[PDB]
Amino acid sequence: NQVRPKLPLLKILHAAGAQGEMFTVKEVMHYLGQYIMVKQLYDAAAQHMVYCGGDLLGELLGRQSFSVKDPSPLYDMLRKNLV
Amino acid sequence: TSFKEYWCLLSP
Repeated sequence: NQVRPKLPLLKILHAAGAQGEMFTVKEVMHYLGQYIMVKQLYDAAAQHMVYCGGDLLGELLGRQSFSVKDPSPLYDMLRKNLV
Repeated sequence: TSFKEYWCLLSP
C-alpha cells in the first residue's frame, strides 16, 4: 500500500536515486539504506552507528546519530512523514 | 560485518 512522503524525505529519496511521488514503506527503507551507503554517513568502524547531524538526514530525524540495532528513531520519522 | 548486512537485519 502506497504513501506520499513529505517534502524533506522526498528530496532525500530522490537523492538516493528513487523516482516518483508515492512510495511504499518497503521502497522507502531501501532508498534510506541506499542513501546512507552512498553518503558514507555510517561510522567506518562501528558500521551499525550512523552519524547524520551534518546532513539533511539529521534534521529530518531530529537527531545527530542513531544505531540500526535500535531503529526506533526511524519509526518516529516514518510515522510523521509518510501520509 | 558491514553496514549493508546490518541494514537488512531490519524488516521493510
